[PDB]
Amino acid sequence: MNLTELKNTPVSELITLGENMGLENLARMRKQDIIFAILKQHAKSGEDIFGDGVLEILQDGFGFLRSADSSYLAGPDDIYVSPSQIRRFNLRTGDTISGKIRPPKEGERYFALLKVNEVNFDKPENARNKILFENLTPLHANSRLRMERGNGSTEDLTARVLDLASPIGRGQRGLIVAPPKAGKTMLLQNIAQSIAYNHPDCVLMVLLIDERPEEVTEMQRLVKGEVVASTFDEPASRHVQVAEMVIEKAKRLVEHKKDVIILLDSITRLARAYNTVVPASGKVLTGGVDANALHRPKRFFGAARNVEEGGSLTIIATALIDTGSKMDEVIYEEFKGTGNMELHLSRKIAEKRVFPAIDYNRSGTRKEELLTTQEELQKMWILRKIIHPMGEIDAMEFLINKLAMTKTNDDFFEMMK
Amino acid sequence: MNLTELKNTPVSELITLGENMGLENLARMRKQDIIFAILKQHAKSGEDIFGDGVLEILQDGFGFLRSADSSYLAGPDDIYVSPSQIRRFNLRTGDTISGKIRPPKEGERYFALLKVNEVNFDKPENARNKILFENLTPLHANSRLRMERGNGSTEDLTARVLDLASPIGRGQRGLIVAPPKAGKTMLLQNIAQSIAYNHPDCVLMVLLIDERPEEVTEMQRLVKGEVVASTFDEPASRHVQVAEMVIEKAKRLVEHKKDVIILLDSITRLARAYNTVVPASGKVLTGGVDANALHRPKRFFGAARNVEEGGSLTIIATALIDTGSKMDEVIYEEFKGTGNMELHLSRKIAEKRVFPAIDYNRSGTRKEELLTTQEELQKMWILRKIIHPMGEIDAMEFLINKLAMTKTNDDFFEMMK
Amino acid sequence: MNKEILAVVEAVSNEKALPREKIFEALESALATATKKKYEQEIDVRVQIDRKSGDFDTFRRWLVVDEVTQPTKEITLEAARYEDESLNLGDYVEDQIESVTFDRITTQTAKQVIVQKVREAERAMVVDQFREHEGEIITGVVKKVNRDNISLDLGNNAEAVILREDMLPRENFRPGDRVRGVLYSVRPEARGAQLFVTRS
Amino acid sequence: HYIGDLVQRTEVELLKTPNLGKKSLTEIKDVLASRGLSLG
Amino acid sequence: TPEEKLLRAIFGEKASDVKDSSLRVPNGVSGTVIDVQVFTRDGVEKDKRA
RNA sequence: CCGCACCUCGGAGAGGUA
Repeated sequence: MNLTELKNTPVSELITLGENMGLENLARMRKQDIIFAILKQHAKSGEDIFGDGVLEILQDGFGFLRSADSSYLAGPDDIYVSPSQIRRFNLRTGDTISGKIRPPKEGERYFALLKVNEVNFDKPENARNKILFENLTPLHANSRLRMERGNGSTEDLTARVLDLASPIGRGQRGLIVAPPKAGKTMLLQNIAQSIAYNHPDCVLMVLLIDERPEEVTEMQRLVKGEVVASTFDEPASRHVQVAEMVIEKAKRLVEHKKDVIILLDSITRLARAYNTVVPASGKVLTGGVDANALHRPKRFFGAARNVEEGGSLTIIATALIDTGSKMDEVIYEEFKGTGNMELHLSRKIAEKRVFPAIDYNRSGTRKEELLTTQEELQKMWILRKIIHPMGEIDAMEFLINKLAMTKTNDDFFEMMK
Repeated sequence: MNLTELKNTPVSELITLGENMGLENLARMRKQDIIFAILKQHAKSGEDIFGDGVLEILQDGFGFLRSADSSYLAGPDDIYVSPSQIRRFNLRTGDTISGKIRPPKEGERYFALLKVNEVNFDKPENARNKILFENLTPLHANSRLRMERGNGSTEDLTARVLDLASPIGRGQRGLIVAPPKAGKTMLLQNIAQSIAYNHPDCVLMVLLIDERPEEVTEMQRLVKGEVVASTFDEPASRHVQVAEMVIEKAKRLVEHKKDVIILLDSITRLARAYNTVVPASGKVLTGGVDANALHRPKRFFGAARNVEEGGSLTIIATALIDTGSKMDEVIYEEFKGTGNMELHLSRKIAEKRVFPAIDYNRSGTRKEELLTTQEELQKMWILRKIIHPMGEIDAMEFLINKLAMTKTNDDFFEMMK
Repeated sequence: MNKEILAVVEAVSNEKALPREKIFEALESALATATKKKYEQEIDVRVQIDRKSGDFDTFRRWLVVDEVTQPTKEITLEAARYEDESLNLGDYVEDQIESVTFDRITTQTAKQVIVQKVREAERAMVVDQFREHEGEIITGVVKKVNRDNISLDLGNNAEAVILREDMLPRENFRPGDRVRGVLYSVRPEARGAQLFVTRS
Repeated sequence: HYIGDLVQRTEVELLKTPNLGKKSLTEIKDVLASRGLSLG
Repeated sequence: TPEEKLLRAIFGEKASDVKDSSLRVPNGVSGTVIDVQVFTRDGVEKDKRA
């Protein structure tokens, strides 16, 4: 009787089960109260109760096992983790803990954890003895993540243009610079779909912080993966906590030799949240940015790196420019000198309804020879030297007319010769 | 029993030693705690422990011996230096202290210094009587540091072009002005390799500040020397502290008649860090720079000079221009009128994959007759008069075609006449 | 982090009353006095805090001396032997740090110390203004008659003292009498400097 | 083990050994401030 | 001085001339507390024990 | 705690005990 399985069932089936068990009227009771009552009734018979969740250690020492479907929102009905077990098993924030639980006794408000059975969806013996992420030797992007579908679909044109302009690999740290109303949503959805289709082994993560609830419920019902979000109706502390939980889970997965790909579309929103929640230091920089406000997002961005011992962490954030606020401009100018990949989008091309409106001239990738072969690099260099003299709109039209003739870029490369 | 020897050992051997000694489980423990427990168990027998590190005197009076492997960062295993020991030997920040140490006893948290054995890689008797760096008579560069190796490798072309454009000597103070994506990393690596090969007596120090971790791990595993780095994940205060530690160590080494060379590609980043960590004074100049923000980097830059009594302090830094931020432009315009050597690089030539893309016309060296002979100066003047009429790309192509004819510059100069 | 004292040292300061260092010195002296008055047979306890986020720690110190006088605050040279006897006589700072004891009632004497140091800073400002407008013979009223020293009064929160050696050997002063004297130097007396006046 | 053996020797003699720590010396000083033990 | 009360109102730190007037137990008498009652005037906010 | 935004410690009455 897992907690997640009981939380995923609809309210109707829960009310039906509660009426069959013979409890009080559950129609006017909350779903969480129904779950609590049915867990008490099931434990009264003598059966054991099991649960799971990601650990969220508080400042006082203890922590809880939050759920992913609620963006790790603080709730009164979760698995309490005593500091004793934390000191015993050396648990940290982000460790996925699964084990036996029990209903709280009189005077308690949370489910107590007795014994942990599975750590990070793996054996506890392999999770206790491990090399920390701070000790992993970083490296440049070595493996290639080919975003091209190859099925000849019209949606694959965006992935083809992306692979021709900025090849992305495992451990890449890129930036998607674009003005508002450029098409970042559809482009990010296409990137997520291509990652889920071509690279299913990669752990795709979408973190939409401080966005509209309609866009959140659209993203959750469109892509095949995990979508942890935090709308603007929640305070900035919620955003900070969600980002911390996500980066801790990503670090734990990378330590467990997993290829995590994080698509962030709120780096500017996260920086604003950090600048809002930071105490008044007394020194304000140009644009209303605090001195210690850019530390946390810059570290979150730099966390992405390629691991030689195993696994990789790829983070492709999306920047916001020309938003009318000088603070966002200062944030973009500061974060520009940090990454090594910029995917610019042109508003002039977007106004002509030419999607995708990708600035091919200003795009590029540093050390691209480590992700492409010699002949592929030579062909890309020749294509750039031929395209550069033409204008942005003309270059995009030429590229679309050339890619529309065939399905794969290999045929275009063979015909160019 | 040395601190650095036990610190350089891998985790496996330390865990094995701890398990053989019969202590608590060392698998779920940090390396520092393992070393601490091993040192405690070894001192309980009665043997002496030794350590080393550069001294960092705090404002309260006490000091700490920071380690080199941690890039001079505050760690739990730092060696506590009481103010009494500083008053006995008249110690200062930067003085390397290699001597007998003891583990922290009951109530203590840092290793204590019992007896100092070596000061600045020399006897304390020779260090107690020394001439300060401020007393050394400054002079122009006299000893020539020929970057050209003479072996004939294709990497030596950059050093040859640098020697033919702007010769560098002991204590030279120059700036490598280059826009982003100009090829500063490869040029700095080539300079470091040439210095290591031709002049192995010159202490090479590659100080990285606010750089990428991939570039850091690439630099560390490529050059043969000491590499002190501080990625952007650290705040500006840590950057300033690391820069101060490095410059104090360099000054204390130069005071012992040593040839120290610092390759810091962070002059603009260091200026930004100083402007960020400086308290607000209410007077902001053009570019968002405080009136006293540039004083510290100006003095750091001007500290480089040639010493006639012995030793030299060479600082070759790379600058950034056309970065889209007017602050960097103001910083470059202020730092241009301070030094006596400017190495400008062209982005137009760099886009054509023509290396080295060095602005030969704008380059030059003040008082270059003290590092080159009369005939060499005449040949350089003739080369300048021949190159000046041609365009930048044309001059680069001419120089490449001329250097491809021979292996060394001497044969080229002999055949030109 | 102790946000309570942080907000105070950040807000109340910067108004020429707290120079960001004398305020911290007064606060640590007040905490030391509170800890001294807390214990019964344990005197001479000090505390040093010179950081915003960094909290304060109470490290009770002993007086390094080769004698046994004041056995409650005296230590021997064998404790300094760990530092190879570098701790010369006359300087007393070394010991293990102990448990700190903070309380809201300790602010009573802390506020008194703070306002006393503010009055001392205002006295220093009056001294500076007097130096800015010095160069004339002044008159003052004596308050007390101590051994080899007297006092002067100019009611602008100012005060002055005259050394007895500089005065006439026959003339003895009494409170309420006006005294003519030109000041020439201010020696840094303990707990605030005082304007020294001389007649000879 | 007993306090009498430690009180038989002066605090200077106890401080002349590396077996004693900073916390132990502070506790001994706090115990001796009450004039109950460690009085030479 | 009316400036010190402004500082007392700026921070939550207590500062006043505190005199002890607590209810103590008379000499000789003893016992075990079996009941405690608290009566508060209208308008005044109640405390934790009340 | 004064203003957010980068060009060259008492009196009366009632009851009781010896």
